Amino acid sequence: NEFGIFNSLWFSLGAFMRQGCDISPRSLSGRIVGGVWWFFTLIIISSYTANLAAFLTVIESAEDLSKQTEIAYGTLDSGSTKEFFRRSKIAV
Amino acid sequence: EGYCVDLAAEIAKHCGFKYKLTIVGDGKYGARDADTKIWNGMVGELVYGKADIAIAPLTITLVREEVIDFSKPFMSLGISIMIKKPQKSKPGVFSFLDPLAYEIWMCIVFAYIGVSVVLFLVSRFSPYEWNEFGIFNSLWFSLGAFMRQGCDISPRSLSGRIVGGVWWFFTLIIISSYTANLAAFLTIESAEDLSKQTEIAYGTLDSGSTKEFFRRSKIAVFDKMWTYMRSAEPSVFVRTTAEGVARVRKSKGKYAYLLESTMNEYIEQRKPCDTMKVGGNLDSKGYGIATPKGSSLRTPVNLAVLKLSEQGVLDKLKN
Amino acid sequence: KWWYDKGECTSALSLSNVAGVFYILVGGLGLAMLVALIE
Amino acid sequence: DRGVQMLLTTVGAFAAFSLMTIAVGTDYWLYSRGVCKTKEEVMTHSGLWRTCCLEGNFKGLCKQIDHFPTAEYFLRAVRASSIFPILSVILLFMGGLCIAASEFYKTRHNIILSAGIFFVSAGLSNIIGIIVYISANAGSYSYGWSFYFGALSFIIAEMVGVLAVHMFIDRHKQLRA
Ligand SMILES: CCCCCCCC/C=C/CCCCCCCC(=O)OC[C@H](O)CO
Ligand SMILES: CCCCCCCC/C=C\CCCCCCCC(=O)OC[C@H](O)CO
Ligand SMILES: CCCCCCCCCCCCCCCC(=O)O
Repeated sequence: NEFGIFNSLWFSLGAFMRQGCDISPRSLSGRIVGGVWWFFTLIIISSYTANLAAFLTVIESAEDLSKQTEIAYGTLDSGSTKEFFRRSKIAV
Repeated sequence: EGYCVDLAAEIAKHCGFKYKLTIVGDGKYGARDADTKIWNGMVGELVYGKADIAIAPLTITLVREEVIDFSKPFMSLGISIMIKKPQKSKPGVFSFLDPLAYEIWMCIVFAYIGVSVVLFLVSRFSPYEWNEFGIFNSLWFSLGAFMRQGCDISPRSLSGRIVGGVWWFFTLIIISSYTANLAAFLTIESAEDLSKQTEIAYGTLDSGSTKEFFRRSKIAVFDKMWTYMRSAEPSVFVRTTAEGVARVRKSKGKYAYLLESTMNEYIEQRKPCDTMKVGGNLDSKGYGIATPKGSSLRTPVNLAVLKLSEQGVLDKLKN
Repeated sequence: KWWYDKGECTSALSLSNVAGVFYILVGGLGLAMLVALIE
Repeated sequence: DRGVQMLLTTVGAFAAFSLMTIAVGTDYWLYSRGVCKTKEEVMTHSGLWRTCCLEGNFKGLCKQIDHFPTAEYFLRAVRASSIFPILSVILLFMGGLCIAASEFYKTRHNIILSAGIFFVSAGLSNIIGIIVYISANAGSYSYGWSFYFGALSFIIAEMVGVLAVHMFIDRHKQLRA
């Protein structure tokens, strides 16, 4: 068995990148591990491609205003807006 | 107790009448029975003299005003759509097995077993061929081809290569169809929206100004909604707003209720807080205090409504 | 009134959409066995 | 061991044959909604040949499926005449005969290969049969226990097939030894 730790990491990487085999696990136990990794790779990689194909096809609230100052804000120096603010009983 | 109980007390004070609140027997607002021509609901109680006044969310309509007397509007409103807040059912744990149907998955297993066995048979049965494809190695070859995860060994005989070839073709077609469907599997805001569909059930109060609005609407969208609704199943017509609302809630958004904006706004502020008002007001109408046609109380109720309007009694009762 | 006011008028791939590939597969499994037995 | 192989093969033959025969006979392939008997919409057992009725006014009345109500004609024919499910039973029977005749007229060693071929072919026939059934039905529903019996017959038949070929291989190895 050539499946030392380094060759195991290489085998796994290659499988996720859908690339070459070289070594392929040869025991029942190793083949169970290999099979589930293969299944995982297929579902995950297919989902990446499909979703990319969708991604390639198709300050906010008053609380926000109050909570920041980078985006300054004001009213007409004389207006009904300035007056509501001056008299609002709402904390925000 | 409530808006209209508080409104009745103030109405009585300003109209100048003593009063007794009574709940309309049939629990309806008022429509001219399609058939018997008899007015039902609160309108009927006034028309047939069972009640002297209707302090209720009764919409001022011509046919209503022709059979009862109405004060000025104490509330302006319009039919509205109540929807159960979406909350799309979360993806299933095993939702990745969705792009293909259950039977396809079953037969993919059956075909895997078939292909593996036949590769073993054709590869090792002949005594004139004596690693190579035993049963375990053949199952491994087949799995590898389907998961497109490369081949460590490949058939060398003509027989084995036919099996391998058809399995490769099968794999390509089946796998590509999964990727694709997954793509597609991963690719109402008004009365007009409701009208151009039917899937989301939607209806009016079984008997009142709302059902009559649609039976009489000259607006294409509302007539379109009406065409559907009178025929919508289950009967999208409801006895009370709450019934349409509960219809809305219990449907997980599959029922939109055409209750009046006033009712919609109220229910939106009620637990379980699972509903939301969508769409514009479907009409520019108002509620009036109603009395029997030609009743003496009509004039007091018109005057009191204006007093409670200039005071904001009705508006305070709203808030 | 009488013409239009009273008007009365993604999914998983099913086995039916892929049955052909199954037929080819099983047919091919058949031929392989024939070739082998003839040899 | 060699004496165990034949036992497993023989008992599996009987098992696969019985399961497939029960399935072809019984009526519990697809529990769906329909008519129990009529010249209105209740659950029905609905097997390969006859549809019956679970729950209903004539709960128990079973009528014959009106399979026939070019490509559809042909598929509808292949379905109505269950040539593929039936052929599976026939082949599995022939395979059992061959296994049995491995005793009398022994040392032939080609009776055993024939048995393997028949069992593998029975499996392939069953899968074509399943595909035809599912494809036809389609133009809620749940598959009954006879459908799943059919399926188990396929799996057992393939396994008996692998064992048969394995035995043939061993025979010729010992003969070459
Ligand atoms: C040399 C080694 C041998 C290995 C060989 C392995 C076979 C690989 C290919 C299989 C698919 C080929 C069959 C394609 C069937 C075509 C169907 C057809 O003709 O379509 C009908 C009609 O056109 C529509 O209505
Ligand atoms: C010879 C070597 C043997 C190698 C063996 C390793 C290969 C494993 C591959 C895939 C496993 C996928 C498992 C599929 C499980 C899904 C079942 C499931 O969840 O279905 C229930 C469904 O959700 C109800 O609605
Ligand atoms: C060669 C092996 C390929 C991998 C096979 C994947 C196994 C799929 C198992 C069937 C899952 C069925 C999911 C649908 C269930 C349902 O909706 O009832």
